[PDB]
Parts: sequence; structure tokens; C-alpha cells
Amino acid sequence: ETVLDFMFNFYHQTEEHKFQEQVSKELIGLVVLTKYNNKTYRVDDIDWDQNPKSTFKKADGSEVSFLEYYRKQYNQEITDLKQPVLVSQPKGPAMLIPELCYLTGLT
Amino acid sequence: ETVLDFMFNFYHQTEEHKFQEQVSKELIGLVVLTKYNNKTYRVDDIDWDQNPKSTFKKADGSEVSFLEYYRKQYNQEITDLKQPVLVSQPKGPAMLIPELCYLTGLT
RNA sequence: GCGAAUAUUCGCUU
RNA sequence: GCGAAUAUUCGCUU
Repeated sequence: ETVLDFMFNFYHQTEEHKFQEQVSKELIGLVVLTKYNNKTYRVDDIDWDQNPKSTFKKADGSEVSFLEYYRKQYNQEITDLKQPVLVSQPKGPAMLIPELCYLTGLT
Repeated sequence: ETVLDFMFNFYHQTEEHKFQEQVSKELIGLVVLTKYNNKTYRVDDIDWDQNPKSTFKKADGSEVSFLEYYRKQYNQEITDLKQPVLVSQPKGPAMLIPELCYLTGLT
């Protein structure tokens, strides 16, 4: 089960803000496993202003959309474009796609 | 964009029956393309009683769940288990998974 | 863990 | 169109 699945499954709210706050509450603080790389991340935040077509600056300095990144690097097609991105703070943050992340128990 | 994405995108309804009737109305009559095989099917019906863990009798007579079938035959992992199956009548019907089908314009 | 390339064999309505 | 096997080279926080 992916994080995107979890959003449309664990709680259903017709009020958009109530949906966004409850999903934000349910997810922030959970460890997620990416399907394309054996790495785990803590959900620090959910960025509703960004979607899979949003871009980021790579280590080599080139700008690519998340859609482009995961197709090129991992050959993972992001089908849903209306979803937000997950923020993970380390120590720039790692933006994660719900559709590309599994779930885990966490603190 | 997959059919499952479309369900959680095109119309949002807090009433479950109203959601199931409106999705049923929106989808029945559309051509869908499967991502794992270059084949297209008309949506004849949506079976809400069946999910990806439901089974079917193969041509060779062995019974397998849709989850097992698409992992073995096409190596396609169905993440969402709460979704229904799409019915397509030919000329037994072909049961299709929303998560594994793209969208098209159709009559 | 997901993939990419070349080569050779393969599986595929559900 | 999605894959499977063997072999050889590879890419990978975002």
C-alpha cells in the first residue's frame, strides 16, 4: 500500500481543508519506504503547493520535475498529478511522492 | 493517469452510495488501456463486491487472485486493495484493475 | 531496492 | 505494451 492509497482510504472528508489537516496529522511523523530505492524517510511535512510536475535543483545544478526525475533515474511513472509531495528534513529537504512510498510504523 | 486516480479525482462524495453511482455513471462506456499489455477494453460494469484479492478461474483451470495474476504474469504490483474491479463483456468477462488501466475517450 | 544498455532464450484475454 | 531468465557493463538523497 502506498501513501497516496492511504490518503483516499484511511479518512474521507468532503471538506478540503478538513481533509488536508487530517491527512497532515495522520502522516507527519511516519516512516515511509520508497519502492524504487531501499531507503526510509520520516514525514516532516506535507507540501500541498507542490505536485509531481514541480521541479527541484539537482546536485549537478540542473532543474528537473519529479515526473522527469523518477522516469529517468528509476523508471517509475507517476500517474497521479493532483497529489502533494512529502517533505523530509535531514541532518535542502527530500521531496517524496506518496504514490512512490510504502508505509511503516514510526515515532 | 489511471482509473483509480480518476475515482479519487473527478468526483468527491462523502456519501458512499452517491460516490459509487456517480463513478459507475462516469466510467461505464469508456475505453481503457492496460499499462501491462497493449490492449483496450470497454467498461461494461463496475463490480464493487470484488477487490484485487478476489480470484478467477484461468484457461488452464487454476484459481488465482488478481494480486497473484498480475505479479506472476506481468510483474505489476497492485498496491491498493480497497478498489473494485472493472467488468468488460466480449463477443467469461475480463476483470480489470483501475490501478492498472489508463484512460481514453470512448462511446 | 528500482531500473538502463547489448546479446541470447522466453511468458502473456481474464 | 508489461515483464522473466542467463551473461556482461552501468545509473541512483531530492
